[PDB]
Amino acid sequence: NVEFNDRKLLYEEWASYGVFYKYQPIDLVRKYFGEKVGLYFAWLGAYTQMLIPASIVGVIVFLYGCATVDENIPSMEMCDQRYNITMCPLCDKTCSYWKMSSACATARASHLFDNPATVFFSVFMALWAATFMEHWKRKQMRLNYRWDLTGFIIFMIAVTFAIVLGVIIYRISTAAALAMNSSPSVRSNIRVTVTATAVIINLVVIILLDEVYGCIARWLTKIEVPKTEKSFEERLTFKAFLLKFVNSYTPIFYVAFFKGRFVGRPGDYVYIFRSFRMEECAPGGCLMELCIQLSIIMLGKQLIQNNLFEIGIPKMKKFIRYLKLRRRYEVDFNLEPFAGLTPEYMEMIIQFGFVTLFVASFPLAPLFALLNNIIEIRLDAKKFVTELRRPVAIRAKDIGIWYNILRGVGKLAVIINAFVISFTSDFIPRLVYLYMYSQNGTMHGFVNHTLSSFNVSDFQNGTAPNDPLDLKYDISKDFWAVLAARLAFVIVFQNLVMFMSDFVDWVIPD
Amino acid sequence: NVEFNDRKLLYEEWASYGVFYKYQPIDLVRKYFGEKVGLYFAWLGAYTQMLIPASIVGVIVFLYGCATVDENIPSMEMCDQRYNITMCPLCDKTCSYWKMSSACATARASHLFDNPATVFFSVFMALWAATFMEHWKRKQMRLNYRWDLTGFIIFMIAVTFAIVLGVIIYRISTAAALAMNSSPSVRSNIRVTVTATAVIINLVVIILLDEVYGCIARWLTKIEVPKTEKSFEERLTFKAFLLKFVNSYTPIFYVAFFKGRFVGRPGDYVYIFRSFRMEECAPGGCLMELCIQLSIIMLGKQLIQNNLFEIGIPKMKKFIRYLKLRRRYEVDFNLEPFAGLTPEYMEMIIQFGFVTLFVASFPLAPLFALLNNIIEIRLDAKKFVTELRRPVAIRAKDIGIWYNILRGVGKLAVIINAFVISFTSDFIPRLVYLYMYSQNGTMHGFVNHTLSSFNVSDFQNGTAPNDPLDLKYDISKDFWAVLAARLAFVIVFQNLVMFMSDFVDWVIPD
Ligand SMILES: [Ca+2]
Ligand SMILES: [Ca+2]
Ligand SMILES: [Ca+2]
Ligand SMILES: [Ca+2]
Repeated sequence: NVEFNDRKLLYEEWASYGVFYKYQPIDLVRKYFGEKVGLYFAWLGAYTQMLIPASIVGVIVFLYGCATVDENIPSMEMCDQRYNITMCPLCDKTCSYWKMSSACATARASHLFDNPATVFFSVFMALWAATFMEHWKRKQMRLNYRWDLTGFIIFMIAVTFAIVLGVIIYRISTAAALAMNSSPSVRSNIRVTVTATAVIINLVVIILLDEVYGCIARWLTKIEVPKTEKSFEERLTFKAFLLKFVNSYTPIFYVAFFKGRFVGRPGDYVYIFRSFRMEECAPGGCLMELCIQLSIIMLGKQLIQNNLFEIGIPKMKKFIRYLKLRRRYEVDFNLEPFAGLTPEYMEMIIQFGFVTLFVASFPLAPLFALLNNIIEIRLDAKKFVTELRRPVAIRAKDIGIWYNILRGVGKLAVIINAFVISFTSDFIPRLVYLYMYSQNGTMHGFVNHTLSSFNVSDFQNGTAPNDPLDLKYDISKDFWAVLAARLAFVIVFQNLVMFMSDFVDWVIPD
Repeated sequence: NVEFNDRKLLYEEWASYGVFYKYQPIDLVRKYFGEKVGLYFAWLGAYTQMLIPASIVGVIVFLYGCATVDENIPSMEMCDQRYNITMCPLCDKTCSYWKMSSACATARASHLFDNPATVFFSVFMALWAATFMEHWKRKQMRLNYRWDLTGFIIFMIAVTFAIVLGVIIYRISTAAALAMNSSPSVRSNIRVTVTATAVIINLVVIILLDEVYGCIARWLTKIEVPKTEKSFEERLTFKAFLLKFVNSYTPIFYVAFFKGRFVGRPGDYVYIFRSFRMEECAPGGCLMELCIQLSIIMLGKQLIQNNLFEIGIPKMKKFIRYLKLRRRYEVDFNLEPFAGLTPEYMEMIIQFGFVTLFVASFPLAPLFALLNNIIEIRLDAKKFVTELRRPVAIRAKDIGIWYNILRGVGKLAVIINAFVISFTSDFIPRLVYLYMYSQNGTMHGFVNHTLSSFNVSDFQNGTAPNDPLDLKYDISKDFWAVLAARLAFVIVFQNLVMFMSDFVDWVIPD
């Protein structure tokens, strides 16, 4: 019914602004596009429906930490005046009050969720991800039943990856190049949109850099010469992912663990509380999650930015054919062949890496990924009727070639956030005990404000340099206190979660 | 050929003291006993052949640490005079020289292997175990090919386990009951055979306690009423193991981590170096591995002690029938039906738990398990011809019901020893750095003898109480130094090994 299959997909697949408002059609795609193309959406369909429960919990989190501080303002004023020492050696009557508590307005949306909301939420995602991956494993068996009733050389890349890990250099350059663009020496508007430049300065850059590799790995496999032609994508995707994986997440890891650390600068409290970009960004504090929130914020939303290119790039090629034009398959000769399925999943799993891996930075991470998918489903299936004049109807099944690859990213989901979730909200649940050991417990966690902050910082240059207090040398050893505690979490976390996650694919897959 | 099948198994299966001296027969059992009974031995066959390479490495270890100290005596005299302070506050002119270095003769076979030999060897076993489990996974496919060419309610147990974990109490009782038996207040002969009493006092006890559960879980499943009759053993074995698992390994965990720790006793160096069983076992030191070596030593060898009961218990029932006797299947009416396959594997996996789980205490652990198997194979198959007059010839395949269960124990193999391998040989590889930081490295690890030992002990009551030195309160914080390091190992270990082990079932199973 091409008068219908078009229009039924023309008309039951052009919601294109939000939901269809009716349902989600699957089986009919299985008749028109075959098995493979349809089995994409049936995955992309399940990927959305599972975000909803976890997405909503995000809004339940923001409402938590906000309303956990919106009503009795518990950790605002005590938190709005812990930074007000942060520039004391910097004041010295000269440049005294510039940004001492400037972190406060920036400290809120971080310092609002950490212990109860973030440290919780990751445990649901990892438990969720196993729920998801276990769910799809079975739901794939369902549609597998319907069709099953109706089925009648290597070291060269190792140098290439090390090439990619030099991309950290590339982020640093334009990060150093924020000065030549606007140079905002302010607190209200200069903090945000200063880094957001180099982000958008850079986050554009990876985009053009992305399809570079697609011509790279495509030929870089040809040196391998895979015997079975069908297994070419295996050596293709498996190469194509790892490239694009570390191509994308790498800046975040630089802004996740490495940026704050690795800070060697002598000179004590006389010499520390000023030496920071020549005192024009934040003499008080960094609050790296803000940089970590933001840079994911774009990447969560830049999946919409580049999204229009998915419709814009193909229609833009019409300018080429139309230009040659003035300067039933008859008209069908003037549209690109499909040749594009792995980019379809590939857009998703680079999205899936954000939902699960970096999930203790901001809990709303599922939510932005849910907004795109409603567009992502509606854009793509649009692109199959609107564009892609030649469906192959390959009519294979069994998406497992990705099922490991998506599942593997689930396997990373526990270590990474574990360090994220450990090294940012674990001064507090043990700093109850150094200071408030006598009669000050969980109702007295608002006591370590000036005490824990009386020193240089909280990080590696936070506890070591305390010698001129009383006399690095004789005092950097309380550093060993927490750095066991940070560690002690992970050995508690990944073991439980990897076991708790072991529940889900233990009774549910059967 | 019953005139041959008997005699061929009568004669090619009564080596019964050592090897057959010829070969190992498998396929013929597959003809006589069928598929199931034979597929046991084909497992038990592979379980031995894989111990040999790992067994030998054990002897290569003892030879290592011994000959690493047998020739230049490196860590004997320096180690024979670290304990010679251990009773200094205990001497005080009254009861001075009793057992100050008594640990020395006991310290040798422990303090001989630790850093290079033990910390190595576990990495091979875990890598070995995955090699084994990966090997059998494929070798099972081999014999699977031959036969495949020729195939033409729950919370109640949770209370029961908690009942079992009270068995730690049971070990403590007769452990307290060593005084009423001989009471050896000596160092040469009193140290060993004092604990060995309560071991043999207890290690007998679990034996009679074992088959108690077999009547327990057998009925305790009947309340479940499994629908499929064949899946009864599943709810049977899976219950039967976990009971017998924690029934056996539990004393070791008490003597592994919990015994040394949990020691709260105030009074400083004036009050510490004596208060130990009223000063009659070892005022110097514990060296818990000795207790840990010994109690495994019996259990490695008690698989031979109870072994003769496997032949002794059945023939002992002949005293009952013969007594009624004087006080071709004709004579066949007077022998017990088989009804015993799960105990067959069950003897093994309780053995396998010792090879892999507790493998950093003494590396020879595979070796004692290899001596039994040559007897275990020859005893059992003897028991099928000699006894068990009624073979069923069930003629199923596919041992996977245990393949998880044996593999699961492999999964525990990495955490447990990791703490064993961490909390016993990791003062040393970082105690190079507190004391010998200037010009004393790996060639100067013999410098921390008196220094690291100058304090109370090395354990939790080893570093905290140092206040009367200079002034628990002000000094228990170097405790945080190593206790990060102990932790830092595990988060390094189980991740690598679980990945390194991930290699083996990644190219080899295919
Ligand atoms: Ca996108
Ligand atoms: Ca797309
Ligand atoms: Ca035995
Ligand atoms: Ca036996």
